[PDB]
Parts: sequence; structure tokens; C-alpha cells
Amino acid sequence: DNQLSLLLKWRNDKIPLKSASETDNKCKVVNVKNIFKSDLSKYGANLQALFINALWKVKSRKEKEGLNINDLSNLKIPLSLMKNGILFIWSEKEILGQIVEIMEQKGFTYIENFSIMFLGLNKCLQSINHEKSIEQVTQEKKFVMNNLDILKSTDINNLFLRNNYPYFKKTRHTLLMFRRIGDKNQKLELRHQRTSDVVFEVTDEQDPSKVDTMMKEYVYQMIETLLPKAQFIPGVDKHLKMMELFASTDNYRPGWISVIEK
Amino acid sequence: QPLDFTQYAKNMRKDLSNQDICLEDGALNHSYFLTKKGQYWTPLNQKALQRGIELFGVGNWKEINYDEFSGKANIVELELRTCMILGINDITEYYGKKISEEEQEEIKKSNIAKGKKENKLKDNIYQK
Amino acid sequence: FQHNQSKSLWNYTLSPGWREEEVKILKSALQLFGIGKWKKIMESGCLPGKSIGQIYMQTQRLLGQQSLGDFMGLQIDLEAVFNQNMKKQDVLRKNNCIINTGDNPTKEERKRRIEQNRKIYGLSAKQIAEIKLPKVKKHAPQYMTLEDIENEKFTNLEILTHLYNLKAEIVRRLAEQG
Amino acid sequence: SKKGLQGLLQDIEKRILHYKQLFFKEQNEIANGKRSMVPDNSIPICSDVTKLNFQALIDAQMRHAGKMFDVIMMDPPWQLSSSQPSRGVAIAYDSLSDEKIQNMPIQSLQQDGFIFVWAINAKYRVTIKMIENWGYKLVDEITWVKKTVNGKIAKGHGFYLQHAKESCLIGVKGDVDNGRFKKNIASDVIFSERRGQSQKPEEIYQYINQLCPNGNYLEIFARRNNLHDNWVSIGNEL
DNA sequence: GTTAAAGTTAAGATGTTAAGAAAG
DNA sequence: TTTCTTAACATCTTAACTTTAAC
Ligand SMILES: C[S@@+](CC[C@H](N)C(=O)[O-])C[C@H]1O[C@@H](n2cnc3c(N)ncnc32)[C@H](O)[C@@H]1O
Repeated sequence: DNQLSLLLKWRNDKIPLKSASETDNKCKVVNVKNIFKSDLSKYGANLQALFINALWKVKSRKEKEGLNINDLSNLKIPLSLMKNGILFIWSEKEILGQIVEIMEQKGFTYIENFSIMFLGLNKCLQSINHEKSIEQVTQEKKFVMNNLDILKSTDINNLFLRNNYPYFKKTRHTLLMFRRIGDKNQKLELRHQRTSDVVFEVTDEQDPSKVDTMMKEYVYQMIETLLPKAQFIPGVDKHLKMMELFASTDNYRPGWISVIEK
Repeated sequence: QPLDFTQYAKNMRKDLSNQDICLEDGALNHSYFLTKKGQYWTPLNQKALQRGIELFGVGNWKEINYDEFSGKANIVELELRTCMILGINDITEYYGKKISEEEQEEIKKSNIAKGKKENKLKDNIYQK
Repeated sequence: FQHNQSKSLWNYTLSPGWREEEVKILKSALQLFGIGKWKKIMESGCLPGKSIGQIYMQTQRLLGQQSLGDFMGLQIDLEAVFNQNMKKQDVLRKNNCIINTGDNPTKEERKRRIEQNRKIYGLSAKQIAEIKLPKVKKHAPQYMTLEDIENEKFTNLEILTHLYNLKAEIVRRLAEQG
Repeated sequence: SKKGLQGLLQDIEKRILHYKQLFFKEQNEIANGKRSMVPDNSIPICSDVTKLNFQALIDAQMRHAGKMFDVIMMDPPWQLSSSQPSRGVAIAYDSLSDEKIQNMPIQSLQQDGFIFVWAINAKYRVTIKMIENWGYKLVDEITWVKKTVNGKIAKGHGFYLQHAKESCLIGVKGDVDNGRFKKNIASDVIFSERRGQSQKPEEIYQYINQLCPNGNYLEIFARRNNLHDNWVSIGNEL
């Protein structure tokens, strides 16, 4: 009835990708003290896809030790790093206009946004039957994905995760996109319309902003599908053309320039 | 004290809405909203048609549309509307009366009585 | 259908689908005005009801591909392009239309392929001058089509106006005949 | 074609009589008090916003309600496509330039409340800017996820991702912390059916009812489906 | 005589770009 | 010479409609 077997179908298809390790040349690992005040031109050049995996210290999150939005203006994304490309960033409610304004000041222009709609893990489990460690959350995600047909009889609106917020209860996360042109003579190659701007995902209510594994894979696949020439083909490209800020220390994407805050 | 929403709406529509949207009393005109935009028969239009029924010839809707109206009304609209006034579905028998405006209700009532007696009421229009 | 709502919502095509005669007229018209000149296709008038989107999708179906930009402002033979699009096998299609699964089109490739298609599939001046579009009279309402004038999207008033206009048309035709 | 023409004429006269009886029944129902779908307590304004006297709206709202509107809902007629498109969406209404939408006296029309301005992806940034220079603080965004009648996502089309949702940006202006506005209500997601071109969900209205119960609201660009109770609505086809 | 199961079509609140109308 | 409007450009999905094979 709710068609949850289709909105959640990608969780049965998008396999997480094993890291290519630092020894191989398929990925580059960069370790800096802090990213927003680091000269990133030496960590890459001629970029095409920048993914700032920033967790924001917003007032809605209950002291989760995030990132101040005021420090992003200290970032330096010069024309040398990215000349014509797309920047992907995580945005919250009260700093969305701040992100858009700061990007417009940088030299970027808003193009699109990509929303992750949140279904409560606890509500889904409650409908199935009637602090959590990350492995328990993954196991419950597998359980609710396996027993989804019994969940087909419950309305989506009663399964949405409605989290605390002063004005309207949070039920989604947003990945804004911005584009840098630089020179209109050189055109950036794209596969347009290849995936939807809205996806559905089961999440935990403690901190839905931090997207886990097997969901960061969906964002990754959207990035690589949107930019085909940004992929690193071994043997015929000299430098990596895809770069992530604030990446995980254990999951280094095979084809990306990962920058770790440490 | 909480605001009376019905009275507030009536006052707002009387003060600042169009003549077709609202009414003289201030109630909402459902007639404007049960017809397509632009295809509304205002009471002014009906009064103009009633003036032209006996000011001009019945049937000659070119002259009634150009002179009495502004030249922007459908001929079929005018014929159907005077069918509504006359209470009959065929105004061919009433082609060009041109005598007086004060008995249109009289012939309407006569057609209504004929339909009632002959079982041809049919939503207040006598079938012929 | 609810006729009370505004005209902005529920955009329709009046004429629902493509017929054999309509597609033959489109085949004739694409060879005289050229592929892509939809404004000049509709302005002269040979597609009574078809929108620009319908003609666009029908052209895509005629050539077997949605890369219409290779034939921009250019008159060619539709059958040969359809044959060559059906002949090749290493392509992926949906609704029998060949999709560019490779790189995005470029400006110089556009001009090069336009010139190449003009040289290969282009028609001579004799074939351009030979084709004659059906000249529809400009004093004709939606003649006949009792299933298309009795449309749910139209109100009773609009349907009756169309019926009266058509009835006056047969009256005029009998007056001319008699 | 004579006997067939006579049969066609007879069928045409029969259909004329049938549709004439239908029209007569409809208008006799209208004359004898036929209630329309728009509720009684609605204020529909059929005017062009570039020429509308907004001072009349402000003066009558002060005279009757005693306070400016608590919520303004805007879904502007952005420049996206034409009424006769070649490839995609078929926007059948007059576009407005961003300067004209900017030039509305929204700042002179509200004192403390919420803007609920709908936006498209091409006009998202200019929507944020419009909220900014109207004196408002963009704080919330409600995404209406379009749903098929079966229950899927009504995916449209785009240039980077396939557009399947619409963003209504909500901003605040002044005092909200008083008892009129209720905090921490509803959700920022409206997973609801796509039921017309540029047809906004009904649920957003209830969300407004969950935000400012028993308040005065104004819809700046509204069609005949946007009339609700306690809602002033403006448009050119109202 | 129905029935469920593929083809087919239009409809969807895309950005971009060649081609002139129009101001120099 | 510069810019402003219109038309036309492809790379997608899903429901409604149409057509077709099967019991
Ligand atoms: C996008 S529609 C509103 C649709 C509404 N959200 C719904 O759910 O149906 C905005 C309307 O503004 C109207 N409009 C366009 N130009 C206008 C103008 N210059 N002045 C006033 N109204 C205008 C058009 O009728 C258009 O349909």
C-alpha cells in the first residue's frame, strides 16, 4: 500500500564499496588539522566534484560537536582547485541561507538540492512487532528491510521520523549543490536526470544528520553518475578529479581525494 | 475576544473583492465559482439581454450582441439565455416579438404552467 | 473532470493521439518546413490539435532517435533515418527511440552532423517543391468529430456553441449546394 | 452524402437538445442555491499584482481584523517555460519577472508572522534573497514530495537530478514567541499526491493551521483551488 | 467474453543555446 | 557592436491509454 518496497529498494541494490587503501594509487588520503583553514590547492587540482561531508553544530542537534557555519567563509576554493565543477554540501534548516550566501560569495551558483527523507527506525520496528550502537542500528535496518511486506499496510506519514525543531519537526536531510563555471568555453560533462532529487531512508532518531554507510554510498553513486568524466580511470588520467572533505578514517572511496580532520 | 471569521470575511469581500466574486449582502457568489473563468453570466448581462429582447428583435443576436452588449458575447449563449427567460427550449416560435418588456415574466409563467400541466417542467424549462 | 477550476492546471492536447492521416501529414510537413521548425509547422496550419510536444515526440518516433538537433532547420527523408536507426544493434532504446548513451552533444559536432545529414539524407529542390500540404480552410470549426466535440473538458455552453457552429456549417454547405 | 448527412443532422439536433437540457439543469441548480466548492469564509481577489492597490488590502485588514496577516503563502509564477512547450512542462500562466515579485509591498503588509514562499530549483536562490530583503529570516523549509496515485514518487524532470519535489521556504519576521503561534508542530515533509499543474498540496494548509491556529492568512498567487476558510487569496484567474 | 500483460503517449513547476528583434 | 526575447534543444519516469495474447 505504502510502496515502501520501492522507495527503500535501493538499500537492497547499492552495495558499499571497499576502500582501495593508501598503498594503491586509486585513492589519495590527506590529513590536516582542520579543513576550513587549509590550503587545499596542494591536495588536488582541476576538480570536478567536491563533497563537503560537514556535520554542523546547529542548535537543533543536542550538542553533537559539529562544525560552525561561520568557519566556512574561511575556506579557500580557488579557480586552480575547481575551475568548472559541482560542489556538494550538507545543509540544515537554520544555516541553509548561510550556506547559499557563502557559496555565492565564493564564486559558486546554486543548481540543485538532494533530499533524504527520514523514516523512523523505532516507529518501523514498532509497526513490525505490533543509546544504540551502530552495529545494532545496522542489524535493525536489515531486519526492517527484510520484513517490509508486513510494513506495507502502514501509512508512510505514521512512519516518518519527526524530530525536534522549533518551527517544523525535522524529517529530512538536505544536500545542496553549487556549480562553478570559470570559463564557458570548457564544458563539464554530465549525465542529467539519472537519479531523483528525493530518496527515502530509514534512520535513527539520535542523530539523523550523520548519514551512515550504505547511505553515503547512494550520495556517492549519485555524484559519480552525475559526473562521468570525474571518475578516475587508472592508466589514462594523471590526477584525481573527485575530492571529499571530512571523510571517514576507515572508508576511503576508491577514486576520491579524502581529507580527514585530525 | 476571538474574531468572528464569517463577519470578517463578509466585510473583507464587500470592501475589496470584485462585484462578481461577492454580493451586495457580502455573501460569497457561488455562481461565479461554478462557471469557467470569463464564462460568467452577470446580472448586468441578463438585464442587458432582457432590454435587448424587446428593444431589438428576438433571434437577431448579431444586433443585440453588437449594440446592447459590447460585441464580445456568444450568439449561442444569448439564445440559450433567452430560452431560459422564456421558459421554453425553442425560441423559434417567439421570433421577433418587440412589443414590451413588462410581460416576459408573464410568458415565462405561462410556459411554466404549460409544462406543469403537460408534465414538461424539466428544470423550469418547458420542452417543445 | 471539473470545469470549475482554473485553466492553468490540467493542460491537455485537445486531440489525444496520433492517427495515420495525421502522421502522414506530419511526414509531408517535416519535408517542406524542415525538422525542428515547429512554430512554422503550426503557423501555416496542418495539425489540427497537435501541440508542439506531440509533434516533437512524433518526429522522434519517426526518425527513431531523440537526437533531433542533428536535423535542425533541415529537410530530409524520414524513412532512411528510421531504417538506419533500426539497423544498428549496439544501442539502447526505449519506445523504439535511440538514446545517446555516450558523451553529451557539442556545438561543433552539431554543425558537422547537420552538414553530414544534409549531404547524405537531404532531398533535392524538386522533391521539396513537389510536396503539397493539405490546405485546410480557415473558416472551419471542429467539423464532425462527434466524439471530439463531446469532450469532458468542455462545458455544456462550449459544447453547444461548437454544435451550433457546426450546424451552421452544414447549413452553409447546403445553401451552397442548393 | 445526403442520407448520411441527414442522419448526422438528426444526431446533432439530438445532442443539441441533450446538452441544452443539461445546461438548463445546471443553471437551474445554480439559480436555486447551488453551493460551490470554495468555502464561505474565503476572500478571492481577481486582480493583477502589478496593478493591485495593496493599500486597500492593508486598510481593510486593519479595519476588520485589527492586525496584519500572520501567514503569507506565495507560489509565484516563475519564468520556467511557456504555455506551448516543446519538450516538457507546460506552464499555462503568465510568468512574472523576479523584479515584479520583488516589488510587492510584503514588508508593508506584515508585522510579525511567517512567509511560506514556494520556489523552483531555478528560482531557489532568488527566493532566499527575496525572503532576505523583505526583512525576514529564512529558518524553515517544507519539501512537498510529489506522490503518484499508486504511491510512488511522481518524478518529473530536471538538469542535474530528476525533480520530484517542491520547496516552500518559511521565514519569520518578528514576535512569534507569543501564544498565537505554536512551536514544534507538523513536519517539513509533505508526501502527497500531485493533483494538477503547479497544484500545491492541501496538507500545507493544515500545517499552517497547526502553526497559527485561528489566524488571518493571505495567499498572494492563488487559483480557484487555493480558497480556504480565513484565507485572503489574490490572483488573475480567481 | 473476459483478463492480464506488454507497447505507447503525454505529462511532469529543466538549464542552455542558436537566431534574430532591437538598441548602438 | 551589445543585449533581450523566443524557440528549440535530450539525457528520464510513471500513470493512463491502447493494443495484444491467453484461458
Ligand atoms: C503557480 S499559480 C498558483 C497555484 C497554486 N499554488 C495551486 O496550488 O494551484 C500562480 C498564479 O499566479 C497568477 N498570476 C500570474 N501572473 C500574475 C500577475 N501578473 N498578477 C497576478 N496574478 C498573476 C497565475 O494565474 C498563476 O497560475
